[PDB]
This record gives sequence, structure tokens and C-alpha cells, in this order.
Amino acid sequence: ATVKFKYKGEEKQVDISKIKKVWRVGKMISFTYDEGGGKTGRGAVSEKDAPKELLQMLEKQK
Repeated sequence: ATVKFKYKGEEKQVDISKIKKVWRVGKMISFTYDEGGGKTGRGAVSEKDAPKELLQMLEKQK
């Protein structure tokens, strides 16, 4: 599965494996995906824009 964001009509895309951490703050949702250079590319996607299999990691306990 993959998650897509939405910044000013700019639907972004990042593989779930490319992502690193994910934590929903208040109502929106944020995370840290590795762009591919050296600086972590943080991102703030919305709750409706996030798929349904994304909160899974937030409630994934081993």
C-alpha cells in the first residue's frame, strides 16, 4: 500500500516502506519519509487524505 498527501493541489506519494515514523497530532497526521539525499523529508498529510491502512502503524504493538 502507499500513502498520498495533498499540498496546494499537489498530491504527493511515498511508499509505506520509504516512510520511517508516523504519529497523528491532534486531528491531522504527520510523519518522516526519506527523500533520498541526507535530510529527512518531514510531511504533514491530512486524516482524510491518509489511506485506511495508515493508522495501523500508530496502533501496531509487538
